[PDB]
Amino acid sequence: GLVGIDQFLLKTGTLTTSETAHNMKVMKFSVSPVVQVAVEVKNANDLPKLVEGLKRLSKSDPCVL
Amino acid sequence: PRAPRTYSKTYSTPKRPYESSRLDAELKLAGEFGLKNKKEIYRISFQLSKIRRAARDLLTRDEKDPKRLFEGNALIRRLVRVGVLSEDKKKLDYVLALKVEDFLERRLQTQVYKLGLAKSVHHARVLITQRHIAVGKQIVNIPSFMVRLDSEKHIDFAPTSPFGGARPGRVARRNAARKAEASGE
Amino acid sequence: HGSLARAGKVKSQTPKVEKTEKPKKPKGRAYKRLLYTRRFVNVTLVNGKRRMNPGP
Amino acid sequence: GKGKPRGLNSARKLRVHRRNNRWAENNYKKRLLGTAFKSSPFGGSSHAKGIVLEKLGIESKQPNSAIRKCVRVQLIKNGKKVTAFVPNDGCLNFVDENDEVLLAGFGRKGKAKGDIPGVRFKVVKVSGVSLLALWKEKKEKPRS
Amino acid sequence: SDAVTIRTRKVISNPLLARKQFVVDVLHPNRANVSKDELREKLAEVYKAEKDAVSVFGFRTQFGGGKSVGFGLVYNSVAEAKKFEPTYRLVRYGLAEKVEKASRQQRKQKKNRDKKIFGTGKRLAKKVARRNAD
RNA sequence: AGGAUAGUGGCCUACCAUGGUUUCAACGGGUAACGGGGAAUAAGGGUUCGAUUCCGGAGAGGGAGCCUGAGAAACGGCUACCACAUCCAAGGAAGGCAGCAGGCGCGCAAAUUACCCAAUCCUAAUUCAGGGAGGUAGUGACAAUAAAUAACGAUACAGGGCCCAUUCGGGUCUUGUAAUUGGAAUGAGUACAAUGUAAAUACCUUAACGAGGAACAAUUGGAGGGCAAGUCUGGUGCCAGCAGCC
Ligand SMILES: [Mg+2]
Ligand SMILES: [Mg+2]
Ligand SMILES: [Mg+2]
Ligand SMILES: [Mg+2]
Ligand SMILES: [Mg+2]
Ligand SMILES: [Mg+2]
Ligand SMILES: [Mg+2]
Ligand SMILES: [Mg+2]
Ligand SMILES: [Mg+2]
Ligand SMILES: [Mg+2]
Ligand SMILES: [Mg+2]
Ligand SMILES: [Mg+2]
Ligand SMILES: [Mg+2]
Ligand SMILES: [Mg+2]
Ligand SMILES: [Mg+2]
Ligand SMILES: [Mg+2]
Ligand SMILES: [Mg+2]
Ligand SMILES: [Mg+2]
Ligand SMILES: [Mg+2]
Ligand SMILES: [Mg+2]
Ligand SMILES: [Mg+2]
Ligand SMILES: [Mg+2]
Ligand SMILES: [Mg+2]
Ligand SMILES: [Mg+2]
Ligand SMILES: [Mg+2]
Ligand SMILES: [Mg+2]
Repeated sequence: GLVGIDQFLLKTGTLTTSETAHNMKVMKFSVSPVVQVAVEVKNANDLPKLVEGLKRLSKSDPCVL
Repeated sequence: PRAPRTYSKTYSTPKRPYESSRLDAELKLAGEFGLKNKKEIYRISFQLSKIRRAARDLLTRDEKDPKRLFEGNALIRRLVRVGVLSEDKKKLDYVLALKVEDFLERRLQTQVYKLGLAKSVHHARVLITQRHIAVGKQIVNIPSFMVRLDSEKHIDFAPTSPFGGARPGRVARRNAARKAEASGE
Repeated sequence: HGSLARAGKVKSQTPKVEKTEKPKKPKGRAYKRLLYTRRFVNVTLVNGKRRMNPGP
Repeated sequence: GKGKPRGLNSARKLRVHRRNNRWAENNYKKRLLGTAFKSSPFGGSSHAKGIVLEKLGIESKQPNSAIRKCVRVQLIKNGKKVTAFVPNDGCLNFVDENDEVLLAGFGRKGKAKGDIPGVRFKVVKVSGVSLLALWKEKKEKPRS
Repeated sequence: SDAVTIRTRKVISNPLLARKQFVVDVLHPNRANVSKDELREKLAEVYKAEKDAVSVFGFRTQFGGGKSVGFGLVYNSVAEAKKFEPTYRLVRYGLAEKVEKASRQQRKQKKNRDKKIFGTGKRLAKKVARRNAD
């Protein structure tokens, strides 16, 4: 594991030190973000903590959109 | 924690920003002495003001105030020691008269032009800058330097570098390398 | 109502025009040499009074 | 005799009357009462982040006619909801819904720039990046 | 060695440290600064105590070349140097060999781990031996 | 009067007396208040600040208590309650970063989980050991100092001082415009080595490599007024937008 990297990563990535190393293959998996739901906060003041949270949740898992 | 470093501002910016009178009078002083910023001017007028500040504050003390005589000498001792105060004007409050120009005259940058040696004040600046021209054992490359007049005849091109013997320079060096390559061998 | 609809309107409409490669303008001391010269001796732009822009 | 006392022993009444009369000075009164704490959508700070609730259009004051293109923001620290002008041509299109913005004051210590009624803030950064740097196509809104 | 002219100002005799202390002032035109082991013997002959017993340090070369300024010492003997001298610079001179150690952070950890054992620590070395796994 | 303290004292207790403060502002309320040396702005007078390198003081999640000791009502000590909260085999155990890094949270708003006692000083049984005190380096456009981004010829031209003048100028000093070319200087980089330093890094010294302009290429704001600087061109047509104020 690496620390201090997370804030630059959405879900995945390749780390290189070459001036011109390429990316890495995109991990074809089987399941898909197909079953959706709708969310908002019970209390309106909490929306900022919700929009931040949704970015944080999207890092949690490799699939959730 | 260990003690604070003290530091100070060397310059002070004008109050009215767009009086052409000051804008032009500044630019004349630039081309004349080969300056770039108004900071170069501002630094000097701030010095000059930080100096009249002491000067008017001593004439208010009556003659024979031991502080008046003591730093009155100390001042002028430092001011014809550089040539920004002329030798006769050593008298007390000729100091209040100086404009900035007397300082830009005593700048190192100007002397290297007013002592032959440069052909143009803009040529003087870069001559100082590029590790040429020195005083004694000491090599100096700060255009604003305040030559002490003990030295305006103790400053020739430096012991190192061309224009001063003692090694040939490095642009002619590569230029004359191929002088023996397109000459057959 | 009275939507945004038209936000970029003029900027999106103003026809693009390009900049042009130019003689590089000097920087530093050398530039105030130019202001000195271009205002005091061989300033080939004066016009009777002291004016800093021509509409020829 | 010029209204005020002059005696060498009237320091009290002199000092206490400036204290009384400093209160008719708006800049003093706003400070001592701390209305930048009690009032004042920002905490008394210079800036404030906020979540964009919705784009919004405001007709200018007369003699002028135009639509000024504000957003409505909920301040993160506050809950308080405010409107902010978005500078320069187009440039409302850079603001989506519920992306964070940094707002500044309007260079007016409250009040409001000429045209716009009741707007005392301006967007400065959106989605973390400088607004001007988006206007000039010099920086990019962060990736999805 | 281009006109090395290795001067030596402000000298005085120091029996309390069994050595004589002084500042060095080397000129060297066209000669871009002068080394230390080099400098150590060019005066190790001057007051020829052993070469292995003369010490110098400081040395900011001056501006525009052609000069440098250090500080030096000459000891009465080699053995009076090794003894009184800074243990760290005896090894640049070579008269001492460097002491490998463990990293400061890493030895600090061991200190705090041994604060957890009270006795010799070899009492518990055997209680663990019997049990685990019965 | 005693009691208690290291000791004065309503410090506390018994007895007694009815005193003590206040418009020269007591008491109470507020402070986005630790005091101070000091900082910013200063014709003079003033105004605004001071958490923060020194000094004094207070605190060690909130309170109280207490052991040890010359010294603590100590928190990198213990005891209890309160708030938060970790581990577990559910019987039980342990906790205190407003110390150094590092993280969450908070926000407009603030750096490395790095090296070392070499210096500064401190401590101990002690020249030796320990020291996130402190020093080093990392990060850092907070502030502050200095100050490269060109210099100088020639070609031609617009010309501009000019000795002769029936002379178009028969000599010219000077100035710059146009890719018209030319050889000199150089550090920014990079880099021998040495120097630097506890060991390195950068600096200073410096071998070799490092300038033609298409690069070694400076931006930021603006050109109606205030206010230095366009009655240029194109676009839009009270729309877009600008605009501190007009
Ligand atoms: Mg050189
Ligand atoms: Mg009133
Ligand atoms: Mg009131
Ligand atoms: Mg009234
Ligand atoms: Mg933002
Ligand atoms: Mg008593
Ligand atoms: Mg407080
Ligand atoms: Mg205060
Ligand atoms: Mg202030
Ligand atoms: Mg304070
Ligand atoms: Mg505070
Ligand atoms: Mg601090
Ligand atoms: Mg303190
Ligand atoms: Mg305490
Ligand atoms: Mg805490
Ligand atoms: Mg305690
Ligand atoms: Mg403590
Ligand atoms: Mg602690
Ligand atoms: Mg900051
Ligand atoms: Mg932060
Ligand atoms: Mg030490
Ligand atoms: Mg030690
Ligand atoms: Mg540091
Ligand atoms: Mg700076
Ligand atoms: Mg504009
Ligand atoms: Mg104007």
